[PDB]
Amino acid sequence: MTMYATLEEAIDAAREEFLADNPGIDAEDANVQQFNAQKYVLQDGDIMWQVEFFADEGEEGECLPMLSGEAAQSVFDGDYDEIEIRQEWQEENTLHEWDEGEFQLEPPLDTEEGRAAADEWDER
Repeated sequence: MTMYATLEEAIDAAREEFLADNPGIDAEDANVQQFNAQKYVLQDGDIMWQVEFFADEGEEGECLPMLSGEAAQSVFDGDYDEIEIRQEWQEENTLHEWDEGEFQLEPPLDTEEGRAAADEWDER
């Protein structure tokens, strides 16, 4: 539940913020091969999402594991086709569209809405 600006944004921001804390951790020093992304928001979809990386391909990120290897590392570098990954981006960790109470769905929209302490829908 770390909302960024947009789908196109978070990928560039995640690589950027990481380097912002420690420059050179890309293929220069660490083998950061991973593509991790997750986003939880209510029905409106609020086009944003979270992106994460780790430095050993095959480890675990708290997101949707898509790419692993030098291609995911180039994602850390910033050399990636967002037009490719976004247009075939998987709704697996993308957000959920509720109903008007007509259908029963998972716990609250994100987690600040209680998390297993409420049943919030989107009636609109």
